[PDB]
Amino acid sequence: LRPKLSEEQQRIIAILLDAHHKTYDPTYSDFCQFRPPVRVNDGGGSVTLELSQLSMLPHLADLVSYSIQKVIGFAKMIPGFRDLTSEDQIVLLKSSAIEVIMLRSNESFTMDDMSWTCGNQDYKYRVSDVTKAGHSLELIEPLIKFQVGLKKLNLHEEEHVLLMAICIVSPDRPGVQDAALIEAIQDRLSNTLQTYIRCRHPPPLLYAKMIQKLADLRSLNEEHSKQYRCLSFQPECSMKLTPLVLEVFG
Ligand SMILES: C=C1/C(=C\C=C2/CCC[C@]3(C)[C@@H]([C@H](C)CCCC(C)(C)O)CC[C@@H]23)C[C@@H](O)C[C@@H]1O
Repeated sequence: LRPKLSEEQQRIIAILLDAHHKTYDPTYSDFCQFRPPVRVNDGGGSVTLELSQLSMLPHLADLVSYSIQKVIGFAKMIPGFRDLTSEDQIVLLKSSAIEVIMLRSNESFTMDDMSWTCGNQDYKYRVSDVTKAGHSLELIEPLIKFQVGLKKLNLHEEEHVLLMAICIVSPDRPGVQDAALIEAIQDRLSNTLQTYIRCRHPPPLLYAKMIQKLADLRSLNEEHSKQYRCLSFQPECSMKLTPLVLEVFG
């Protein structure tokens, strides 16, 4: 059976599309306001050199900080999110922040050359740029594989926004108080996504493949946390980050 989308489900999708359009600028016009990207010579991928310079960290920290602000705005518009206690809201935002950033970045990712292209060459991010920010291949390679796999699903924008919303409103995040309420909110979003796929997604499993990407994100979250810890050990590193980044990942 392929039941039609209820009026409420249609409304939820409309609200989420609007939220995304207001919080994700496809022209990347604000990027010139971030601290400039600096790319030192490191063809050898020297960990020692990368840590001593962290040349790309200020720019990426600013990009991520900016993105967390946009994610906060997006989350506030998810139907039901405001009904949660502020304590639960913050817990969900802090624990999903890096995951939603990885998801939303798929919009700028291109399989032409496996990079995140955000306008001019100055804002094109490749694997080598991430290593210049202090991260290792243990995170980057799996990150790229994730991007390609998500790209191949060819999600409708409707599916893309629902997935980011479901990622944020997850009842199994450590620290949540009212798991039952959170689960109710997520179920409403999940049922909307499942109904949309059966009804609006033409042939040629997609729902299952999407749920699996959420599990993949948990692993990337874990690895990023481990690497952020190592990064924080570097003297003078805090100055290369931002107060928001320090709080969310610290
Ligand atoms: C941000 C956005 C973009 C790209 C995401 C990328 C490319 C560069 C490296 C990033 C920022 C990854 C880094 C592993 C995260 C490092 C962060 C830190 C230095 C604090 O540990 C995660 C997602 C990656 C651009 C645009 O799509 C908006 C989006 O919102």
